[PDB]
Amino acid sequence: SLLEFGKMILEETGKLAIPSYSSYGCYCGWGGKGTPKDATDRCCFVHDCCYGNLPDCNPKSDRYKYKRVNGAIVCEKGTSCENRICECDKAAAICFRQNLNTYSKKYMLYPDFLCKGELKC
Ligand SMILES: O=C(O)Cc1c[nH]c2ccccc12
Repeated sequence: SLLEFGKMILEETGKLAIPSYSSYGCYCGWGGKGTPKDATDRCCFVHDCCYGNLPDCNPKSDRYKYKRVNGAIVCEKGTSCENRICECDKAAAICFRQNLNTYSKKYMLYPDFLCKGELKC
C-alpha cells in the first residue's frame, strides 16, 4: 500500500515520502509523461512501470508484509499481487537510497508542463 511504501522510503532514506517523493520531478507521486529529470525521478519512472506491469492489482491500497534481514528488505509471502507490489516498492526504495547523493530539492513540486513526451516502459 501507499502508506507502507512511504514507511519503507523513510526507513531507507531518512526523508518523508510526503513531501520529499510525493511530487518530485515528472514521475514521483503522480507520474505521466516527460523525460525523467534525474536518477531519483528515474526510480519513480521505473516504479510506475512496475505498477503498470500489475493491471489487475491495486498497489495503492493492497497491504504486503516485509522484514529486514540485517539491512536488507525481504518481501514475505502474501497473495501474488502483494508479492509483486512489494518487489516494486522494495526496488524503488533501494533506488531512492542509491540516488540520494543527487536528490535535488528544486524538483519538488515540479510543474507538469515541463514534463512532455511519452517514454516507453
Ligand atoms: O495516490 C497517489 O498516486 C499519490 C500519493 C498520495 N500520497 C502519497 C504519499 C507518498 C507517495 C505518493 C502519494
